[PDB]
Amino acid sequence: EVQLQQSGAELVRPGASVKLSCTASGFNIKDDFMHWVKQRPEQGLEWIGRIDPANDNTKYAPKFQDKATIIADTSSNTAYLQLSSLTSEDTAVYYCARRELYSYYSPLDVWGAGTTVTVPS
Amino acid sequence: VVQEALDKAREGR
Amino acid sequence: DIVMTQSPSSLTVTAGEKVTMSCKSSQSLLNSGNQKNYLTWYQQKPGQPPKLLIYWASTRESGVPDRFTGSGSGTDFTLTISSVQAEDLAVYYCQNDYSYPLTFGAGTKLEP
Repeated sequence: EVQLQQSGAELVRPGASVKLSCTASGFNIKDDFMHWVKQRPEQGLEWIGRIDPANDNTKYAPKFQDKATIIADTSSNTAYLQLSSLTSEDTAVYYCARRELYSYYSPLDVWGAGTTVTVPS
Repeated sequence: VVQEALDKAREGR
Repeated sequence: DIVMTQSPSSLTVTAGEKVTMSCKSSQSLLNSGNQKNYLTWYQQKPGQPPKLLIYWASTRESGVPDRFTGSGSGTDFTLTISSVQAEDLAVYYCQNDYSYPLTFGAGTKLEP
């Protein structure tokens, strides 16, 4: 059994930062790229970036480079997404997903339930 | 390319 | 950046109906090194995260019903549902998993 556990809803003031957690259960994240995806209310999916917990190698979508920081803690088997200088535009549901590395190729097969971040106008 | 990133990761490159 | 264009934007469906949805990429998603198309299809229901359906354009993820068939290559992809079931009401998204940044289409919403 494999799953990704995401932190609770966050109500945050503009200008502040927030760190979301994604705890894996059933597998060790050192064997998976950990991804973050954003989805605004009534909108589509936006890839934010990913990290390779084994060596901390990261890759971000250009538009999120200045907004998000993805980190991992293999000891607690948890991946994180930190959003800086929050604005109302950051209001959305943030999903984490994994890509296992034992298969020559595997898609983003396991996703967390998502964490909603709300930043008032 | 994504596949190349996966390959390099597993190859230690 | 690869733009993914899905059509139709929405579709009113009935039980047992056969439906097809299209997903076109602005650049080929075919990896010449292994001849596989890096196109993934997801199903997302209200209040739930995307659920993997098919990857590499036509490979069904274990557990996914046979009524879901993915096809196409290069820049033209299709998701077909042989016979719509009530549990299929949701938004279907295709995703460029070929090169960075990973991108998604705007989806096709199956509505009652």
